[PDB]
Amino acid sequence: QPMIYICGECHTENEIKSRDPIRCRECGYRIMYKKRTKRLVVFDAR
Amino acid sequence: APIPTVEEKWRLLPAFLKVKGLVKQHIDSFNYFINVEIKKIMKANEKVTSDADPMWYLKYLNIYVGLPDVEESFNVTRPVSPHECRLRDMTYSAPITVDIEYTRGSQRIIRNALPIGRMPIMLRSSNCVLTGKTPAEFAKLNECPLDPGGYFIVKGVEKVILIQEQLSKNRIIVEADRKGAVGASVTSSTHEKKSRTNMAVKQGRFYLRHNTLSEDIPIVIIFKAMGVESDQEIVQMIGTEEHVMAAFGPSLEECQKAQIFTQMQALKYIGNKVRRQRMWGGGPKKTKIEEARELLASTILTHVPVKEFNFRAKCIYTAVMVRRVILAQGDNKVDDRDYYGNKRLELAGQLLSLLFEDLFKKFNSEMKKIADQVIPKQRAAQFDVVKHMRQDQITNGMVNAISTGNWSLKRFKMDRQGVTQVLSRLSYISALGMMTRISSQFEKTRKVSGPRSLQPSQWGMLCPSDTPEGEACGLVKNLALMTHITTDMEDGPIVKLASNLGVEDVNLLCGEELSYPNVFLVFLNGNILGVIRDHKKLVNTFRLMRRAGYINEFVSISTNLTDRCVYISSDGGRLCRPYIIVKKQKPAVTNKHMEELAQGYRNFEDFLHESLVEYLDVNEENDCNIALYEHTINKDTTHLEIEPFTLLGVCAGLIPYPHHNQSPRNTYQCAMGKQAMGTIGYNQRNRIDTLMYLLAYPQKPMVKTKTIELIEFEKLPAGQNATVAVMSYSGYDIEDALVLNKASLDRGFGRCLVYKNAKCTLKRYTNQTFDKVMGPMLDAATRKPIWRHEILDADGICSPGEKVENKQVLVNKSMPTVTQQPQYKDVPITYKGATDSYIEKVMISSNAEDAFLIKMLLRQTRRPEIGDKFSSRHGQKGVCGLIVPQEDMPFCDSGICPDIIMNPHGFPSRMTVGKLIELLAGKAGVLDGRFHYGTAFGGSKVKDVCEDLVRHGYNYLGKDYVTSGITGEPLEAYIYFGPVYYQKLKHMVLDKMHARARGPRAVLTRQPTEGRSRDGGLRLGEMERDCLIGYGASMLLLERLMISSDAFEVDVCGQCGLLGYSGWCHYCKSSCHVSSLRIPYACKLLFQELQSMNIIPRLKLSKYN
Amino acid sequence: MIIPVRCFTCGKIVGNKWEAYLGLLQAEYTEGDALDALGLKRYCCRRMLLAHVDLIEKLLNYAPL
Amino acid sequence: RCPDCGSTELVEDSHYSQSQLVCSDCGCVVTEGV
Amino acid sequence: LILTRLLVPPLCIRPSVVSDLKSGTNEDDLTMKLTEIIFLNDVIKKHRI
RNA sequence: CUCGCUUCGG
Ligand SMILES: Nc1ncnc2c1ncn2[C@@H]1O[C@H](COP(=O)(O)OP(=O)(O)OP(=O)(O)O)C[C@H]1O
Ligand SMILES: [Zn+2]
Ligand SMILES: [Zn+2]
Ligand SMILES: [Zn+2]
Repeated sequence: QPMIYICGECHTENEIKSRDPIRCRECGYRIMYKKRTKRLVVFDAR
Repeated sequence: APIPTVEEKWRLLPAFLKVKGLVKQHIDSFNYFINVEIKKIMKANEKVTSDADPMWYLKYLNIYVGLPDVEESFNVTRPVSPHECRLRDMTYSAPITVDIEYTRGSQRIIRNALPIGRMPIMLRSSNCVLTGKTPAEFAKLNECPLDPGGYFIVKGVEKVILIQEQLSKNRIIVEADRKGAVGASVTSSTHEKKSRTNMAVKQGRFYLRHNTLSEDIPIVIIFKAMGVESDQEIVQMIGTEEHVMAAFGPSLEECQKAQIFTQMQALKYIGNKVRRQRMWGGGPKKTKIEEARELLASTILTHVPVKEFNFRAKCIYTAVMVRRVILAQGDNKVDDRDYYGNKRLELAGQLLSLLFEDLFKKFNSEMKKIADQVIPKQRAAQFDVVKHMRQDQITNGMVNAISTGNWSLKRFKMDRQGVTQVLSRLSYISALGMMTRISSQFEKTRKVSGPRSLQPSQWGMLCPSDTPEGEACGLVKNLALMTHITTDMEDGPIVKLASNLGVEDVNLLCGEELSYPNVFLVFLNGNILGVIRDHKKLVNTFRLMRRAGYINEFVSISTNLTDRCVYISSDGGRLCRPYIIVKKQKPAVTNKHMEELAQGYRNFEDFLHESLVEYLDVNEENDCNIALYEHTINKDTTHLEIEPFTLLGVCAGLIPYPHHNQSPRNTYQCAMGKQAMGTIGYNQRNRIDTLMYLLAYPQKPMVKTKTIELIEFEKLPAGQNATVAVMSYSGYDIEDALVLNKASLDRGFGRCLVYKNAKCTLKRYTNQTFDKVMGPMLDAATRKPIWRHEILDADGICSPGEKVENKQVLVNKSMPTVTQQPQYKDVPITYKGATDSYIEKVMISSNAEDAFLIKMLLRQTRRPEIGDKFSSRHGQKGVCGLIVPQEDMPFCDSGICPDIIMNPHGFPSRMTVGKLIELLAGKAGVLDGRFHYGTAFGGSKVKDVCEDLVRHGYNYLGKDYVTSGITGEPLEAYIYFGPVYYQKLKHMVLDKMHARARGPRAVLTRQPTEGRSRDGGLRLGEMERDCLIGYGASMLLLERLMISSDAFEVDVCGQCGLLGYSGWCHYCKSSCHVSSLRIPYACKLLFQELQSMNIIPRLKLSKYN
Repeated sequence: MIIPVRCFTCGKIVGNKWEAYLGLLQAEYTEGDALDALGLKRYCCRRMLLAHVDLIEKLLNYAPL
Repeated sequence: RCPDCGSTELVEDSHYSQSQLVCSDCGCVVTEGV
Repeated sequence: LILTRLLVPPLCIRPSVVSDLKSGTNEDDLTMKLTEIIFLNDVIKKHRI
């Protein structure tokens, strides 16, 4: 199951599995955010 | 013929702020500490060796701090931005390295780069990566260009070392005691020892008191011990005035009553009055006279130096002290402690220097002890320090001291607390004003009087209005806009010039010359530099030399004519302020000079060098004559005020027309605006803090002070301009309440965002087992995650963009129970919250310890409602009492309906005319498309804005004809309409609302917990119980304090009177007399504690009849 | 952060008049006459446009991109 | 197991800061308070 | 008035917190004082022996 | 959780 993250400066989609040291290809930066969900969200204009 | 005025004079203030001012204090102090002071400390402790096995040594050669780096990479460093340290909850430090030479086996081995520690690096300092960077480069580093800097980052939190205030050392202080006796005290403190020695007049004669003497001894005996034996010489030194001899006679008689007439006899007496320091190891021949002489030479009056056992200078110093006591014993000229000429400010640099000296001394002592333990017994494998130089000592000491904020220096016996504080990120103004704070040496621990008062000495140095409203009122202060803190000088050329200027040596003359009316003593940092006649020439020459540049411009010279003492101050920590020099009723600064400054020909340093502007110390400005304005300049004026509005501080600079208000309103506004909601910085989106408040549509104020422009507040506004109409409406604005418009709130007015942080850690334990996150526990019935695990992604971590409800898991954390198959118990990170929140981002990082750090940034969008606190930049804090529809609001002819209706009744009691002037100026400015200025002691006048209003077709006083929205009929009175810069405060009813069911209880005493965060209940204090008693409501008091809080049923034995359990008495080994009894649980705890204390309470029960 | 769509008090559409306003500032126009040319008669919309700070581009400078 | 209806649907559901192990079928509060 | 026995109080007066996040527990001062007293009694007995 | 420390609010 492809778990995808975005690093803080490359902003490239990195697929890392469990228990992997947090890094990124073509960088060495170690802040790895999670992508936005695909589920629909309903908002109120109020 | 009015005196000409230099209009562009105020332009001198920005140029000063180009090099000094708001934040440069901490940065300059830290740069000096890490570039100069650390080398001095290492040079002081360069060589370390052990007594065992001589010819072995460890010599330090040079020390470096380097650039900030992270040790995450395996034995490799990597450049790290401060924001990365913020996100990873690590410290922003640089490696303390040193090059050394030592001896392993009598062969010299040298290391050229050997790490020994880590320095937490102050942001924007010399070594900080952010220095010398462009705003684009700041954006690449995820740091706001407007961030003040000057604060440390430790374990992810921003700590600021507050500027400490303390009394100056090595100064004679004449003060009254508890019994009214006028005594003296001097706290002689050198680099090694601090000792406060006192002089008392308890029985009409003078005794000297010190901590090293068993009993205070007569001053004449000390005089005889210090070399001078003739009584006539002592009397000459004290003074030749008749009343002086009359006062000092009893001391001479008391001395003559004893047979003390030689130096040896007085030394023997003192040695008798000496106390051994807990059997000091090693005895150099029943020492006594030698002990007394050593105490006189070293311990007593340390700051006064004896060259080679020649107490002449110390004799002169103590004679001067006696003379001051005698003179003050008449006219009650008792010196006051609150005078800031005697106060000194310690910045971060001096504190860090002391801490690093202590830590380096401890490190060297540990190394020497290890050498002693290892070298003489081990093997032919020669001991070398490199195998033992632990590097976590200095780093851990620095990190713990900065983080916890408590400093314990045993070498100085200094136990300080609250040195560092968490930087407040409520707003840009909050951080900026906290960056310039000053803490007092005395704390709000007690009701003191004097320091808490606003002394006139604070002029130009400290902000008068900015002080925390509450228990710490007056004990926490803020620096003025234009101020500077001096550093230490070399003190050499001062002595050389003073000697060359005719100051006679003190040793050359007897003490009688001290009593002459025209002879003036000249001091230097508490040391008698000498004597002089015609002190006017000396002072003028010294000031002229300082202006010329041969003397450092921060060296201060002042004259005290009452005591006839010329003080020369060169120690650091003194407050200074630039002033324009005035010579013969014409300022040195001309229009041409300001034109050159504007064109860039010259800077502020050029003004300093050309004898146009000079720094004045508090002590020096005591002797000068300062004119506020040009028209105030008279014949006897020595200086001119650069700009009066620099008197106020940074927070007080936000107030428009602050001189038109009452001072408590200004103080309240400073406090309120420290808590104002608004933007933080340009990187506020990437930043993840524990609590963040943002405004949806911030707007820069319509009436802006020049201080706002200087600090670039308009780039990061913290409020919105609302069309305020001042009238009474619906009676829902009785006491400080205000009415908000429903349409305005529906259109985004006051819309705010609250960001909270939820962080979790997945750490690997000592056993090779680690915390792991399960995927969402899918419900087999529906093949969908359960409601609790609804928001979780496939990896068990909640995904950004979804909304979180109460009691829902954000991280499905499960952790092992062992430290054979591992057993995992669930400790999921649930979201406790009254309202729903949206996850904006999820940050996942990994520390060097394999600990996975996860941070969720929850976002809530809140609309103003009933109970939301609103301020008006004038201390008129208010609560939204009612939200009316737009149609119900009154409207003018143009159709404008106000956003905020504020009650007029708040004005007469508080006299906030500044708010009215601000409203008028804002109306005029928005009408003509201008930004009016509400600068302190200036700004746009009322006449100009009235002319602008009449030109634009509105009433010249803002009052406008208004039709009632409800009845549709015109109002009988004109209504005061205009735009006012209202700011929303962080105090929200949603966060403050609390309700408590039965809930949880405390284990020790089974009563509800304390705080809202812990779902605690409210507290019936002692006064609430007193009021209930006064009402006489016995049943309600019983129900509140017993039934509803800690009701319990115990079993009491009616025979022994002790407490049993389960209807059985273990003491009596019976169950016939055991009876149940209702009781508060706290009373049972008290009874059991008393039983444990051998205070046995025996209860004699009886029937209720 | 960004220019509000509606004026807070009256409710006139002011969001679409922001960038054009900047054009008038990119031209030689003063603040007052530019506001007059944009058609903002009552002073509330003039306060809306005049006192607004454009933080959206400064924040976008820190955007991921 | 629930002491009233004998079911095994014991759910740990905290209701307004009150930890509570309760039967999910008949709502019988098995245990409460921590 | 002279104590030769000490009534060590129940556990309710001296709550103990199992901080499983580390290898230790939070104990109040009374438990440590009692531990020191028992240790001193053992030390005195050993010295007498 | 306990404890202390700070910063607030009033
Ligand atoms: N330390 C305290 N103890 C008891 N009550 C307090 C304390 N601090 C604030 N309060 C509450 O706040 C109220 C104090 O307000 P008060 O002093 O009358 O007006 P104010 O704060 O001077 O406002 P102005 O400056 O006059 O506009 C009264 C009291 O119930
Ligand atoms: Zn990358
Ligand atoms: Zn009994
Ligand atoms: Zn409008």
